[PDB]
Amino acid sequence: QAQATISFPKRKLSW
DNA sequence: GGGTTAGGGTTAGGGTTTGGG
Repeated sequence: QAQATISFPKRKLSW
């Protein structure tokens, strides 16, 4: 639950 | 525009992972 984010790989994220 | 992932797009919710705000 505390790790639901993650921030999927190169996908719009942190250009 | 901008923020975890962070930009765009219009739209306020959506959308690669995604909800607002």
